[PDB]
Amino acid sequence: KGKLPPGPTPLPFIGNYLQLNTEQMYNSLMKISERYGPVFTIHLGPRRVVVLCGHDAVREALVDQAEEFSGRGEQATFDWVFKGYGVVFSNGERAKQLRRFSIATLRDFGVGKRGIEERIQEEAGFLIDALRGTGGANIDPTFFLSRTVSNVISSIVFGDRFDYKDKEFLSLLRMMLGSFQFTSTSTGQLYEMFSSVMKHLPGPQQQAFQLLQGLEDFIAKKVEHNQRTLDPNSPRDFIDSFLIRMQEEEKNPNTEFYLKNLVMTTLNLFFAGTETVSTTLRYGFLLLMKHPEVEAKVHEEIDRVIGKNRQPKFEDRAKMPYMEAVIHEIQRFGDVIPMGLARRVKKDTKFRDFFLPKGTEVYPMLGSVLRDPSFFSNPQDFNPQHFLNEKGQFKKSDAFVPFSIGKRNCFGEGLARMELFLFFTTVMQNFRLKSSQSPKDIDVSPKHVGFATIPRNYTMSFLPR
Ligand code: HEM
Ligand SMILES: CCOc1ccc(NC(C)=O)cc1
Repeated sequence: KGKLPPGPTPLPFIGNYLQLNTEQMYNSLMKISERYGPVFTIHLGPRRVVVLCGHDAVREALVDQAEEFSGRGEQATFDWVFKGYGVVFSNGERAKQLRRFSIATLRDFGVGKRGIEERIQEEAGFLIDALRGTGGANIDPTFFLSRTVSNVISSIVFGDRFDYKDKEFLSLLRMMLGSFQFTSTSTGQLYEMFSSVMKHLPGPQQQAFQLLQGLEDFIAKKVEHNQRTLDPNSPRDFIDSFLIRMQEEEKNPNTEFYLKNLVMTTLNLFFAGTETVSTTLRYGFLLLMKHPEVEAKVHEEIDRVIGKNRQPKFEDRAKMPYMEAVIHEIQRFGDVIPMGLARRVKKDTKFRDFFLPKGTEVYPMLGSVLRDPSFFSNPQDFNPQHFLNEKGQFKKSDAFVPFSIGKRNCFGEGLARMELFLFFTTVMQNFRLKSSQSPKDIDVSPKHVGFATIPRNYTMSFLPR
């Protein structure tokens, strides 16, 4: 045919807005999928987007045609601050340069290595201490968990951890959580469509912008302090590395290594390295209270493989298939980034006898892969067995795509995996969880779904084992 994928008919400017619910974007698009197939075109206001549903559609595009689908599309709320600068929301040579440098700098600062392992273990101990200080009292885990995750990437980017009592530290975390939650609301989803008007209008979007601006002002501040203390022979952190790279590139008029990219790349890492893991942890713990028998089984393995005295280390995962299945199932159930992060085609693309013009936006529906009925027996349930064979051994899935796949996939994946393993395991080793509520009545359905999947507010207690 050589045509754009089929889809419902758009109206000028508003696009397919009347055919969609902004409170439930994922459900809206999946419903439209039922009629037009797993590869269809939608109009998010003025934005023309090809939607890829289910495993085969997403993998075929994003891996089998990796280079063709490896452009970055928009996220309107985040583009408000980044403006195409920094590593995440950027394109071509910019994205290429920053991605290469960031991957390399994270390694030099210990990621994938012993150095960051020791850093995560130290921070996990500070979490345990904090959770003991609650004295088994009913509490909101939110910022306890976010504090601990954040201090890991903070270590890499700013040179050291924040004090848990730093009021500015909690301030930044509130900005992150707030901006994130916004993008998952119906207004955040409306904004994805009508940002041309809405960025200039009053509303909840303006407050979202203010939190993002806060985060920007704080990085800009940390950079200035690093510049006026810089030893160009001994970098303390990501910032100093980037500042040093900037010096070496000072006579290259076409460099990507300028101040704005430094500020934005550093914001990307601080944000990405905090909020997704945090959210996964919070959702994980509530999932576990809803399924206390899963927790029982987690406990059996921890006590057997690790025992009571030593701290979990990363290699313990090799001997711990049940824990590996549990964390996999949390990432699968939680589905933190349900519609991925928008890609776009780099040049004129043929895909499944559709034609996709250059610059075409693409929604890889990661949530529809994580729930694909061809890969999971009961996609709607929480069930570690999804990731286990008959002998109780860990079973990988091609449908396991929470970090996405292809050329612009998550490069924090390894860090994220190390953190989820060590934080989950050290908490579970030290505490049993208690809900303020009866396991029968715990609501594990999402509070919001949009750009992210946000779980419902809850309190709990950590009782010593
Ligand atoms: C459970 C935790 C995490 C999840 C579920 C997650 C998910 C994702 C997803 C879905 C993308 C979009 C990739 C694509 O376009 O296909 C992404 C990109 C990205 N993530 Fe993660 N992430 C997690 C943790 C992290 C961490 C810890 C970092 C810290 C460095 C990080 C940094 C990034 C960056 C810099 C990108 C953009 C890469 C690019 O555009 O080339 N993420 N992540
Ligand atoms: C889709 C990848 O996950 C992310 C990555 C970055 C961000 N936010 C910022 C400000 O970088 C939010 C979510």
